[PDB]
Amino acid sequence: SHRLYVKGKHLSYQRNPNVSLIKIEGVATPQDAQFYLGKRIAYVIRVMWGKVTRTHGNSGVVRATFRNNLPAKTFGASVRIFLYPSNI
Amino acid sequence: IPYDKPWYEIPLDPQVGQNDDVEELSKEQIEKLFERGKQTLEADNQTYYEEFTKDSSQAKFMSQILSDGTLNDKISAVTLLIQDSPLHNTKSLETLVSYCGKKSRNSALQSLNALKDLFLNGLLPNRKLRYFKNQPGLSMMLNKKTLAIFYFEDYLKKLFFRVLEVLEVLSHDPIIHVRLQILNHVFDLLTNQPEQEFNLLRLGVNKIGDIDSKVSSKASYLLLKLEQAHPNMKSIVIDAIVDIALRPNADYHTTYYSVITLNQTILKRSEDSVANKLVKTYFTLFEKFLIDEKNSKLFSALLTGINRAFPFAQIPASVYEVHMETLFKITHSSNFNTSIQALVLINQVTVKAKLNSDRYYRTLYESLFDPRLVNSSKQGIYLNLLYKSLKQDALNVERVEAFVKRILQVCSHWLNVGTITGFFFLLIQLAKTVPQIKNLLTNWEINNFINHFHPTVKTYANAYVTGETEQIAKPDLGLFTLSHFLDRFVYRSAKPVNTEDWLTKKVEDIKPEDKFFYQYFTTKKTADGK
Amino acid sequence: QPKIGYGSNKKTKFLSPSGHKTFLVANVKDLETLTMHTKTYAAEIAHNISAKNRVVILARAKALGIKVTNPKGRLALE
Amino acid sequence: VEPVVVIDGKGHLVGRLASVVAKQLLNGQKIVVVRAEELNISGEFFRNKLKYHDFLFRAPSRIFYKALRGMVSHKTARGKAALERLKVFEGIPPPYDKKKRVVVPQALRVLRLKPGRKYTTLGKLSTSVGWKYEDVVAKLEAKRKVSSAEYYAKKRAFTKKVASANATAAESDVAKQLAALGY
RNA sequence: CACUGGGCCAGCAUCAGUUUUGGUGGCAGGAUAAAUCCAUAGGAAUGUAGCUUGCCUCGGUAAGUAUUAUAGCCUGUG
RNA sequence: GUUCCUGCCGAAGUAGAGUUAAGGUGCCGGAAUACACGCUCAUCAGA
Ligand SMILES: [Mg+2]
Ligand SMILES: [Mg+2]
Ligand SMILES: [Mg+2]
Ligand SMILES: [Mg+2]
Ligand SMILES: [Mg+2]
Ligand SMILES: [Mg+2]
Ligand SMILES: [Mg+2]
Repeated sequence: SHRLYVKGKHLSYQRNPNVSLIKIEGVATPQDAQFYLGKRIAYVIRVMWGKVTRTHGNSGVVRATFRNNLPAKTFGASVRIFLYPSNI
Repeated sequence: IPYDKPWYEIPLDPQVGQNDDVEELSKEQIEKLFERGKQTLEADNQTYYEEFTKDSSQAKFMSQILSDGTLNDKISAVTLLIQDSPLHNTKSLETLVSYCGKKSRNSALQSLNALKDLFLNGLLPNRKLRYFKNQPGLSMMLNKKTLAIFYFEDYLKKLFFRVLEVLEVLSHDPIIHVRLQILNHVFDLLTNQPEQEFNLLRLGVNKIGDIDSKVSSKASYLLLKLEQAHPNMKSIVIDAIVDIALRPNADYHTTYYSVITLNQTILKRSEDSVANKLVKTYFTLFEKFLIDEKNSKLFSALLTGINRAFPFAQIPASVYEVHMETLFKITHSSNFNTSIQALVLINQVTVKAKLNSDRYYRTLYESLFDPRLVNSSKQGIYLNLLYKSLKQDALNVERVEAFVKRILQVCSHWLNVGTITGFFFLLIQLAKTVPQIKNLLTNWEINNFINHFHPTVKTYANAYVTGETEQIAKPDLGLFTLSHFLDRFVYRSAKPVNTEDWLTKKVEDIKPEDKFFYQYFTTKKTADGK
Repeated sequence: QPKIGYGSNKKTKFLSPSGHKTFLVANVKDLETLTMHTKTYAAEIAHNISAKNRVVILARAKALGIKVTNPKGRLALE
Repeated sequence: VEPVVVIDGKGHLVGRLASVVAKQLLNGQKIVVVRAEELNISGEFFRNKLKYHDFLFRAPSRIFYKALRGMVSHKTARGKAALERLKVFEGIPPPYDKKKRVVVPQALRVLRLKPGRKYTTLGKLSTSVGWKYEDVVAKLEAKRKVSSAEYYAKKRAFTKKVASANATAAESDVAKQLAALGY
């Protein structure tokens, strides 16, 4: 294995196509999600890059902003969240 | 009466089943039994309804729908009330028929669709319905249970008849959609149930003469489907169609669509009576209308029908002889599509009657120079007719050679490739039956076709000259046509040319039509096979 | 729904994506009014000009170094 | 957490199970439903009967499919995709008969519906509305239960073997030294 | 072929505005918190320690005084 | 009957970020199928 990231699901838009809601595995609380803020998101061949902005709700869903908005057909699509830029 | 079983399958009294020699009950005796059958029907079925009302959850929730619900919800609730116990709930059956009769087209259609589903769920018998006076074993000794059943059968027959009335009034509705839906329901009932088949067929075939061409076409299609589903009613359907086409007030639209429908019927080698009906009907209509553009189409259809039915028809040849001159009058008519079929009929009659046939061959040799033939869609029928005629005339070597020469003359100035390949294939085959035709190549036009732009035409001509016939499939119309060439040439047919790999295809195996494609692909490499 | 809040910024208003304000031109004399304002303005030949005049306007515009918004119009299609 | 999740239909409510499954499908998870004939609905038998009627597909699986499609925006591209992701079956057809099947606690009837409240079994409803296959499925289910009893015996033997193996690993040193040191 | 300056893009650093989220430091007030803790006399029961009586499965059982004893507790109160 | 588009004054706006009222947190739909109490499932249950 060579995985240095966690593959997460893209849920939906903020309801605003600019903001996207990302569900990340093993994150039940906003406190757990606070770690992932600022990390780079990559939807994968072509790749679109973005970043995690802030938490969303009590379930651990987070907000995300990409350089170009997702096409809205990727709700439930697999998305990667890397560890850099690390704050630890 | 039990509710767990369809009320036809409920066992009747035994006395019904061995009483065929019973004296004819007087009308009063039938009336009293009919009344006694009635009172027993609106008897305990009420007690069943009283038992139904005991379930307060069931009664209240449905009564709310039957009182306050929408029309769709009420239609559903009434339909179920009939499915659960059709015999007991005459009130809901009457209610359902009452929705069919309103002024609201959408709801009336919905209610009638619900009734159609109820009828076509097997609720109606495999057999037809019987009136109370016509029931078997109708006697004074019959029990209340069977007597109520017979009364309900009479009531349901009247129900079906009033439903047919509602169909008839709605079938003439101005809105095209309403008429089409009513037609669909009528033909569904006619196909799947036997009750009032004559009246249902009468309405359906009556809609052939509808003002709207769409309704007429739908009726014709549904009638042809009905014939295919039940070949045995083919004679009845044909008789019904004849009953309208021959009316004094038939109207050109109605008779035209009726002749189309009769033409599209299918005939078998044991149906001489039906074919003998159809040929006589066509001739009667032909004399009716002969005695122009609108006329040309009707004559085209009538000639098509007579040609279709001339095989399978055991009619004396003298009948056709009466119209023979008239048929020739068509051959010089304005619409060449009529002349093709007229020539077909003339050839068939001449062959079967063994007439001298010089005049027919004269008219064919003439019609080869008809300019309208070049732009005629029916060139394939003309090709087949030419082949059959020339095959039948093998003895007159000079005449057939003259046709071959003129055929090539006409072909030199045509644009339709499929027709030209057709003539070349015919000439190749006529050479086999008549080898003396090859003498013309040794004793001039063929040089042009050898230099024809179309590769397939060139290959056919080369084969005819060389005599190499084994590599020729019979040319098929719809192939070599321009739209087909575009479909290949755009490389996207999908029931593609690029998908097949042309690097490895045997050169002789490759059809002449696609040779240029092959070259490009074997030059392109790259996206040769995808 | 249109309203004033949608109004575009003044510095960017009336600007093509090339960054040149479009100015209608009828003849050479009107072209020459845009001699130095090549950065700020680009010429646009009017619809009613004949083909013979358009080539002259294009030649003079090239000499002046002024961008033409619709060249090859009525000398080519689209 | 798995490529595919097999959910048993027994003892579940149609609405809650359908909502949960629809939510999972919209997130891309693939779910297949089996043994839907024995699904449950709250209320009385008549009320559900007339509800399915005023709708009037007779099979229980189709009723569940409608209930779930009511959640998803099927007319959109996304809803259609969620719908092909779904699978529904009456009884367990192959090959899922050889795979263990999870339970959704949120839709369980035992945890949701209060004792002494009328409910309805979807199989009875489907049979009453005209689904003439409840009989064949029951015999297949009985055979499946016999096979499952055999599998349970095999699993008990496997658990005994696992206990023996765990005992064997216990008397090895390296694991004990590792646990004391860390982890 | 090598280096350097401009422009586009991606990242980082150091700043500015706006807010969001933590961790942690210092200080004032209260009845200078009130508790607790250690003291502390008096009092009680949800009555310990024991004694006594009846009967006793020969170790537990039943309740009369019993205010601390082989448990503890509440008030005043430093 | 209505009265091209935009703006303005007045009885009785566009975009980004954050906060918040009214509301809402089963799914469509963004938010706990969170907690803690008292109730009620009625043939008019109750949205
Ligand atoms: Mg113009
Ligand atoms: Mg800052
Ligand atoms: Mg302090
Ligand atoms: Mg202090
Ligand atoms: Mg104290
Ligand atoms: Mg003190
Ligand atoms: Mg704002």
